[PDB]
Amino acid sequence: TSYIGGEGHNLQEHSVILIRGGRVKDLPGVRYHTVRGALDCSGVKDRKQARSKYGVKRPKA
Amino acid sequence: DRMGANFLKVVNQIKTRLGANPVPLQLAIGAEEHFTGVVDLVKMKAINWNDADQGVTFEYEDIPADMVELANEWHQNLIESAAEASEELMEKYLGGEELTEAEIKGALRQRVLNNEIILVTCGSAFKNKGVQAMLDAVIDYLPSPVDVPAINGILDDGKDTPAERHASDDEPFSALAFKIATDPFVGNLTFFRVYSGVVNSGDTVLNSVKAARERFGRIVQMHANKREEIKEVRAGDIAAAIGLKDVTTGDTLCDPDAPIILERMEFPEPVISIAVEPKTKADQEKMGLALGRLAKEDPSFRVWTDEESNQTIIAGMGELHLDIIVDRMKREFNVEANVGKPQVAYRETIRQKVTDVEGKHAKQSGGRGQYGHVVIDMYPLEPGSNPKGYEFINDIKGGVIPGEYIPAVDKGIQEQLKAGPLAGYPVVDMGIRLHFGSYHDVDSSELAFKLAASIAFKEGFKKAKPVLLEPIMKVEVETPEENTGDVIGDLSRRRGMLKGQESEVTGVKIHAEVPLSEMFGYATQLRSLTKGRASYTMEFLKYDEAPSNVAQAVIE
Amino acid sequence: MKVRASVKKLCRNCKIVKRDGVIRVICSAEPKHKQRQG
Amino acid sequence: AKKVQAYVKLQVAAGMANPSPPVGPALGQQGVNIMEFCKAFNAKTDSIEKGLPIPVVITVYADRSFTFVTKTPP
RNA sequence: AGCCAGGAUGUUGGCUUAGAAGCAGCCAUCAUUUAAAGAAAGCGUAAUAGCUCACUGGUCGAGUCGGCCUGCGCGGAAGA
Repeated sequence: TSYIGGEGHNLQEHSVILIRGGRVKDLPGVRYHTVRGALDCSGVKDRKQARSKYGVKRPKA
Repeated sequence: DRMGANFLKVVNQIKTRLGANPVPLQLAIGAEEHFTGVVDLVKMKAINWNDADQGVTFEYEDIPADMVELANEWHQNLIESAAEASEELMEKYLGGEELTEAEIKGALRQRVLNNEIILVTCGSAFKNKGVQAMLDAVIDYLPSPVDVPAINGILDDGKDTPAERHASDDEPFSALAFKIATDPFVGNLTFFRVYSGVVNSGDTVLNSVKAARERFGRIVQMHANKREEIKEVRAGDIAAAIGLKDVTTGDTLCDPDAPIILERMEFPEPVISIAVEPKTKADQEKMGLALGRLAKEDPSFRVWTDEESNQTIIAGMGELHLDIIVDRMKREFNVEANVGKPQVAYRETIRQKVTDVEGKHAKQSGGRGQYGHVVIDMYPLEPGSNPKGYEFINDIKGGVIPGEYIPAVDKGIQEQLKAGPLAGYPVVDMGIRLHFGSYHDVDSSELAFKLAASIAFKEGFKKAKPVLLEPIMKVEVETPEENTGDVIGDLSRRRGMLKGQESEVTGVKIHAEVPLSEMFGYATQLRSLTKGRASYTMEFLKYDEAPSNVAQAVIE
Repeated sequence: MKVRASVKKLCRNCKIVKRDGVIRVICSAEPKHKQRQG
Repeated sequence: AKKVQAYVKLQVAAGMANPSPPVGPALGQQGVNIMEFCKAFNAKTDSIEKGLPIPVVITVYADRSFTFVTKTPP
């Protein structure tokens, strides 16, 4: 099982995604996160700072 | 060589239909059985050939009497065309001057390079005749890389510095990738046409078309399917590059600070639309992959991830186009696909107007409990483009619904708003109102109010005996002039609603509104009804009244 | 061709012929009007 | 007079120009252009009045020379 | 009855303004040019165009046509 961190998503039942660990400490059973912007996933829209993770590109600014 | 073959018939059709101003620089010698060669209308001589086939050796002959009268006729009309866009050679014709054969050979060549008239020649490839004469014309009348003006283009910057793609062997390196096809035994064989410049096998080139920077692996040339490696990439030629990634179909490669002379060409329409289902979803991953590398090399082929039904949609150009594509999968790509059909976009809507439906939720049993009791007025809203698909208005005046609960109650309605209990589909055009309610102290939480209104939603929904709504997708077509009615009736039968039709340049444009569900593979039908001389586009227009019969049918 | 057991005139072009005792309707225009004995 | 070349009963309202969508094949089913029809319409129909529903005679020749003669609103 | 003829104007007459224009129907079911012609019986049209007919001119040269009442027949009518 995996957790789609960040804000919302666009994934449904097909999307091929890359997985890394990291327990949510909150939802038992979950043991893994889903890398945003990885192989099928969209990097979050408008993530100004700490944008390295969430695969949010350097702003055009 | 076949029964009913008339040369002259074509030289008329090419005008009556295409208007190419034919110049039959060729003319045969005989009918089905009697075809025995052609008459060369540049030297006024005729050619006879060897035994029936094999085109062993040419027999250099003259004009036989049976056609001499005719050949001279068309000739004077042929040389009448020897000068029609040029005053110098015009007086040659005006004075009837015996213009030099080899000269007038090039006079028309100018016109063909001017792209006005075309060589019209006759021969039987199956009988080996007429072909050789044609091949000679391929030289004596066809252009070369230097015979065409160096194409104008852009550079990379704003003004784009309109350039010319000189085929000179000193012009900076430039070439476009027109074909993309991965070979099984070798690799991703990419084809490209050398436009300008040269290089040995292997150079780092700036693909300014997409702003890329690549290399060159082996520079092999495809005879037909046999790998022929080359080193010098000579200007003006064609060959197949290998070992590249970023080079999508239709991309120009230029390394020496010589940006692209780019042009775009591929813009057809994936008219045919189907869905496909792989067996054993593990086969779905590879299908996602196979289609990925597949659907990228071929341009006009598209794939969608349906935002409504999450169906893998194939988008293709023609009936056969999809047929071969999937044929490729199972065969050479190892992919078993079951061809399905598109899903729908049905929407739930309430027909009538409710009046007082109330939703109560009380479960005490002791301890902590929940309580809720509201009333609503769900009304068929105008199916307007107001983003508020449902329109809701607070209507508690006495202060009997504490502020906290509003977001809660509306969520209860809005959560059930996209389930449309009648058929599981989403809901639209709803004039919902909140006119009265009643809250219990502490035992009432936000939770109970989400429920109560949802259930309240249901009875009024059930008291509204809801109706469906298919999506209506606008349609515009094009059929010359003779299929007018035949196309319309076809559309009429499809449960469409005609909405206007016009006459133009050479076609009849018709505007209609027909349910999308009936467009399953319409395109092929139209081409059949119009000798393939017709096509259309179709895009969303609105959701409209569902058909009663299908309403009870569409139900799973 | 219909074998309706009761023949009738459908249009102008329809006409009755008593070939063989069999009643026949022949249509000079519409071959669908062509039925046999009734 | 002119036999079957192009004769059609039309022009309900002579108060609009460029009758592309509404008319189109109304006379276009046979041989007439739209852009020039209204340009021809301007030629004589704006002198009587614009707005009234006037009826006109559609006359067309195979020599690709279309013209008309106006009447009074029925 | 056949053979040569014709079979018109406002007029696309509204509306449900998509458009039913003699030909989907509702409405009316006009008045004129009138040897005659209905603002229409039928074939043909998304809606037109198109092809004929009623009625009427001549020819031609004599009987012709539609119901009612009954007689006797035909079809309906396929088994080991």
